[PDB]
Amino acid sequence: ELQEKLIAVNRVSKTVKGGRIFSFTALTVVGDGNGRVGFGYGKAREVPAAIQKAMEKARRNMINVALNNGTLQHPVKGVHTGSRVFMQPASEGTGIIAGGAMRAVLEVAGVHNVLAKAYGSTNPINVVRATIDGLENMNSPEMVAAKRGK
Amino acid sequence: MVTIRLARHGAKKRPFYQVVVADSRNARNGRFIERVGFFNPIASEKEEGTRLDLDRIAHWVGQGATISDRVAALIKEVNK
Amino acid sequence: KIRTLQGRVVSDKMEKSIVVAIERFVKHPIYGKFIKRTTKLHVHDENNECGIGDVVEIRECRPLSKTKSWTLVRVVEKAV
Amino acid sequence: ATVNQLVRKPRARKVAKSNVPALEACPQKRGVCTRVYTTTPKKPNSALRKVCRVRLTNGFEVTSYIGGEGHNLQEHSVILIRGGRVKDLPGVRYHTVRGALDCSGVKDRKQARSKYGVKRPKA
Amino acid sequence: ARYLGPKLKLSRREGTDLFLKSGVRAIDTKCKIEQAPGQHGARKPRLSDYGVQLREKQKVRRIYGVLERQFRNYYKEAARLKGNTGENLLALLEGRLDNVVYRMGFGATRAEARQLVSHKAIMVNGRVVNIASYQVSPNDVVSIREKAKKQSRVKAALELAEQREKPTWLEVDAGKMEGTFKRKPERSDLSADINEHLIVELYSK
Amino acid sequence: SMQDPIADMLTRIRNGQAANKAAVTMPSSKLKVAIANVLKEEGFIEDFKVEGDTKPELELTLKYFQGKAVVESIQRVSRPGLRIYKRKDELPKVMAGLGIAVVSTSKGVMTDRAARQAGLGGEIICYVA
RNA sequence: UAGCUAGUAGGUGGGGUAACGGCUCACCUAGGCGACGAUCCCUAGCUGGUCUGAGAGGAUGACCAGCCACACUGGAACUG
RNA sequence: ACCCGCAGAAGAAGCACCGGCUAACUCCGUGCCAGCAGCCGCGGUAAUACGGAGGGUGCAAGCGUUAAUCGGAAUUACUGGGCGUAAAGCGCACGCAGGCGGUUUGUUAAGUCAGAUGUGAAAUCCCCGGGCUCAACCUGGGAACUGCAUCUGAUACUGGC
Repeated sequence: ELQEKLIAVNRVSKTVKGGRIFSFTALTVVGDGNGRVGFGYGKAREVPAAIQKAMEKARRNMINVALNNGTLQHPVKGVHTGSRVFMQPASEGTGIIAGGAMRAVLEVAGVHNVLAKAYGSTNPINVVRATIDGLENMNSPEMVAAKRGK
Repeated sequence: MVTIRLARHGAKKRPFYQVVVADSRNARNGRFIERVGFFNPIASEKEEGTRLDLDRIAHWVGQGATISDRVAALIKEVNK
Repeated sequence: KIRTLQGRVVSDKMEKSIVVAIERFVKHPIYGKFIKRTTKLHVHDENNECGIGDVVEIRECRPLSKTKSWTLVRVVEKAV
Repeated sequence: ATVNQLVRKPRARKVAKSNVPALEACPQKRGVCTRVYTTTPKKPNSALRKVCRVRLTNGFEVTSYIGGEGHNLQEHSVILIRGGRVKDLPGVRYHTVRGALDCSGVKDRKQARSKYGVKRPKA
Repeated sequence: ARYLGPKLKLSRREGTDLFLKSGVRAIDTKCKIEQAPGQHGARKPRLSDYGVQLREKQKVRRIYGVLERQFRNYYKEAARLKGNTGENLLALLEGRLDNVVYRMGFGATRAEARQLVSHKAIMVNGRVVNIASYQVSPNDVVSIREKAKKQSRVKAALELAEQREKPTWLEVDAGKMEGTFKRKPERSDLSADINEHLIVELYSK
Repeated sequence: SMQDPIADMLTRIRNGQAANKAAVTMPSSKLKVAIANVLKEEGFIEDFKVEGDTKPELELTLKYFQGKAVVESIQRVSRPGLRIYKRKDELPKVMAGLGIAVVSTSKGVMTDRAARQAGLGGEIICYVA
């Protein structure tokens, strides 16, 4: 029904004077542990504001994961700039497989029986945009009157 | 040309000896084409003593293979 | 079956034997494609039927001479 | 690249940061020590660092690094020389081993005694 | 050497008695029980959060008496033969001979149960065993050697068997100093203070 | 020129889908037609026709289900320098089984499903989803 | 470093070896080889194998099996 | 071997680490100096970073250091890279050897694939089991070396004609 998680936090770089700026950036995720996921980035002064702008973005989007035999319905490509992500299905009764930062997204989608490669930037705020380009590139047929599978 | 002889079955200082069929020339390490039992010179009152394999020897009995001095008493240490 | 090849005569300047070039295929060192390679060898002949540009059939024999193991069988195609 | 390339040659690769030719492929050598000098270090810090000039007993001559609560060195008394990365000073490759030959350890230590030399037993 | 110094420190780090130095009623013993160690406290940083699994591994290592080099090998065996690695590992350490001698009530603590193995007092299926890593399997019979059955520290360990949860997977009788390991533990049938959903996420180094 | 039949046929189709074309036309051959004869059997096309006698052209009609697209991947992967050859079990399971491989065999052009049923191996020509 | 060259290249006798072949003593002709790097110079035991890894390769050559040469050095011959 | 005695706890515990990544920390000395580190960095009177000191963290009969070689470096891109500019398209065209080339019906079966024989020892990583207390050592078959040669076939596709 509902799963929530925190992935990353980083202070804004800017030397503004003299001193540095007090703006922070945050990345959070939402899902159901059954087949759905949503994500949010946010920017504000200090972490207790930046994390809430991120949560309020993550609580405004939801995408379905195409599943078969409890794993991905097919291998899929998803790209955003330097994050050139490929996601592929794994074997029965498996979960490691998943580790690193990809575990934090698969933990809210519910499916650790999924293997990924980034082929470039693993930068958390940018790789999260490439994985959802892959979830928009997931096939759900809508073809079974002519083509095989399911 | 093959004879029935012994081969070392590992185990440091602890002789078990595998009984094997091989040509009686060149080095004695390997060279064997079939295994036919265990000589077991270290067993005493055990239900797993000196053993033969009555199928793996069945081509090599009588005239099939040569018999060596090392195994000339094997037929009376096995059961029988 | 016999051990034979076909190739072109490339020099007939010797007293009896001739020089012949044969072609074969070999693999590219990383992209695996077949590419063509020449082999030029001396061929044993005592009949003197051909000259340069002609194509002949050859057989691999016993060693015939110093670094020569192939003999001429027949002419296959005449230059012009 | 085009699909016919890389014929009759392998790829060239890069060398694993080898830099100590005066060691003759050995882990260490002997050297006599001839002079001591001071060098201005890089990046802003209230610091200056020292180096020594070393002739080796194998016909070479190099500049080597020194430290470990300061230095104890003297002319021609003989020390050990080996590779060590710096960082601490620019243009330098070599390091001086402590508790060996004329080179001292560290005076009075309660922990880390397996590093940088420690006093001998008795009394 | 085997642990050394005071074991009660591990029971102060939880705020609950961890079954350490247990005898008779296992209560009070004027040992600073249910009181925190130190004085600065108090007021502590709330982990990385990666440190939460490293601490959960610490509990299982201190309870079941094993080191990191062996814990990594138990994880490798638990990641096999169906079911999740966290549940399989928590049942694999339960199958140790030193833990079974403790669950059979012949030791009041795992330190004195492990002493019976290290001093070769334990028998399994008619063979004498001196290894605490020995695997106890379904229908295996575990007992104390006949001229050691009357030694009084084993009789003093029976005072805890009347106070603890009877382990649903094994059966024992002190009138013969003999017990049997009936079945492999199931997480639906044995409940623990260990977080089974954290000890799966390991390695990660 | 017609130098390559596959670097034509697959390219015309893949670009024809980016133009949303119902049918696409090319210079015809018994290799291009032997591939269309597999695409029709597996349901990717609803029609194909060959017209022109001594200058024949092949026009094939893609079978759409709802709105856009009929092929989710259409690649050669093989090369004329070295072609991809596979033994009777080594046939690829394209897009983890959501697609197919098309095989050249001594019994003609067929699917990896039909080649495996015939106990055959050969050369891969198309990887399709 | 781009050229190397009178058993170098083909032929005829008689020897030699257990045996094919210039392996060998002597003739008669002018051929033959080099970019897959011949020539010239430097340097050298090595394969199956190992460590890493989807796979492969630079380097390595223990195991467990193979394998080129040497016994101061430069070399030769008999017995078998 | 394996088992049994005499002596008395008898002779038996350290190594690296304690600013950050990195679990463990606080109290003095020094005061931009001197000393410290893998990298970032520390130091002017509150230094968890230097010296001093009590405890603590992690490993343990070992613990740290290091040399060579791989690996992260998808930072030599076979698996799996680029050339308007940030680093690379010859000044340009012609061309011998090499590389590449429309289409159909015959024909060949080299390349490709299929039915088998022979072999790739001992092993590799892996699946299941055995002789000895476990283990080495020794196994006893799987999975496998996807190549190389022969025999018997297929002819779509590629090449020869």
